[PDB]
Amino acid sequence: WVFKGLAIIIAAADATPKQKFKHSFTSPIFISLLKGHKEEVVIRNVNDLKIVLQALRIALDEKAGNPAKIKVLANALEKKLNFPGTKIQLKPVLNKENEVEKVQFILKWGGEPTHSAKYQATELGEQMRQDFDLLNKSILQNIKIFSSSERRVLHTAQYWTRALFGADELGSDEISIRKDLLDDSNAAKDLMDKVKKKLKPLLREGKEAPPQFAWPSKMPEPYLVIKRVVELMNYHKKIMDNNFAKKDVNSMQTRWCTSEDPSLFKERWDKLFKEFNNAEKVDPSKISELYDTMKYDALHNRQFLENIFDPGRFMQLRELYKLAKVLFDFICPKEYGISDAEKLDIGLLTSLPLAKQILNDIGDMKNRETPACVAYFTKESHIYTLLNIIYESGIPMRIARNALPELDYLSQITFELYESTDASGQKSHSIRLKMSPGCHTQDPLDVQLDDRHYISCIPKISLTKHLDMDYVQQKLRNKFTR
Ligand SMILES: O=P(O)(O)O[C@@H]1[C@@H](OP(=O)(O)O)[C@H](OP(=O)(O)OP(=O)(O)O)[C@@H](OP(=O)(O)O)[C@H](OP(=O)(O)OP(=O)(O)O)[C@@H]1OP(=O)(O)O
Ligand SMILES: NCCC[C@H](N)C(=O)O
Ligand SMILES: [Zn+2]
Repeated sequence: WVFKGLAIIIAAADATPKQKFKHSFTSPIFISLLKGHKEEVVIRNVNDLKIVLQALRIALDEKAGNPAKIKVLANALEKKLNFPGTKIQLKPVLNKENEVEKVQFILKWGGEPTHSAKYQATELGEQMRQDFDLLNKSILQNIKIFSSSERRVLHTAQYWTRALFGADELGSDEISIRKDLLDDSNAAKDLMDKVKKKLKPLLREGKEAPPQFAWPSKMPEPYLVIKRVVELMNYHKKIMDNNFAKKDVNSMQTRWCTSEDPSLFKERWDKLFKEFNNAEKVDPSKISELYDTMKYDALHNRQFLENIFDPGRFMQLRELYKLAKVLFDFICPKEYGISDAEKLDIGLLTSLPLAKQILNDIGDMKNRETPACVAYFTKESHIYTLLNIIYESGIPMRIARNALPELDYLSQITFELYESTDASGQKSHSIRLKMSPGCHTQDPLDVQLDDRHYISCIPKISLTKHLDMDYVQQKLRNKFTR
């Protein structure tokens, strides 16, 4: 076998925690924000956000909704609309006459690439440049690059491209944005809500029997884990307030940087403490937010994390990190489906266009005369969903899904093509699928980092051996029907 092509899907590099407030309103002033649209509307322009802020202040005075919940939205928008990455999503709910009866107001902020992202992307670009210059130098001449429109994703694509070609500047003709392929799609959101509601009793209610729900034996039931996290969160809230109120906070870390100062720290945790103070109220969506900030602070605000939660790897803190990782490893992946059928549909509804694109590119690479590579830089969601398509296709795998490592920043899915032009002109092809969990550490509270705050990438692990190409395409294309 000899290498012919590579189709590699790459997730975004290190980024700031993603946070969101979501509330639904039916009052006309909130419906008018859609401006007649009956599909999801995204607002990013800062001036449009200032207009919405004014609308929220009107809504508050008019009591066009829960005033307390409108206040938090308005105050959060006012503070964050001047920060890159802040956007508003308006999801209309249509009645039986295709009339908007309700709109979901989602305020999102964060998710920006950190200063560390460039190291992870550059590391990957240099390693792959090395790899290609040892397999076939001609591969560098046939690179095709796609990217999501999300800022953290394109940031990753740009530094990877610079490292791969060894270049400073870069033209817009080299990276092609494909929103249809690599951005999130609300196509599966109708079915992901069915899943989200099925998870709430598991985490809140004292006893709810799950069918086909992976969970480690050494851990108690999920609702107990939630109750202990709430206890740990309420515990750390009191420590943090006591330390802010009493001690000099500006001396709890010898060096502060952009996005790494105690005021932003308190803002993030104040939100999470509010959302993790009642086990019977915990939203499964907020487990990922809790774990994302915990990764961020242990990675970018390590010293302050120690000192502001010091009562006087702290044991109550290590316990909190360990329990949060369990919830993120066995609850968050199942927002993309609990049962195999759910993981399959949701996986298809989300990433079918990308999946077809990969197979077609793989199909083209067989027929080429020159070796090539196609890199897809994608939002986090497509990696989860695409792996589910791989397993639920019936393709023989080398490792089971439950055994797969936790997906982290810059995790990759790889489709390696090898051609068999031997046996006369008869040309056969084998495809081997590999993945990497990205830049991950299993001991975030114990690793010692320098000013780069940079986690190295984990080498790839093989999901399959060399499989007949025509076989691997049929098993995938058989599931595209439903
Ligand atoms: O208006 P919505 O229906 O679009 O959104 C509501 C819905 O959220 P979700 O569907 O998961 O997105 C409720 O979930 P759910 O399980 O009851 O599902 P259903 O209500 O049957 O649809 C949720 O109640 P819970 O999960 O805590 O029990 C409620 O939270 P909270 O603020 O405490 O308000 P109240 O519960 O005190 O009224 C939400 O109100 P918003 O603030 O407007 O978002
Ligand atoms: N129509 C459902 C898929 C469309 C996708 N949410 C998009 O706007 O790209
Ligand atoms: Zn940092």
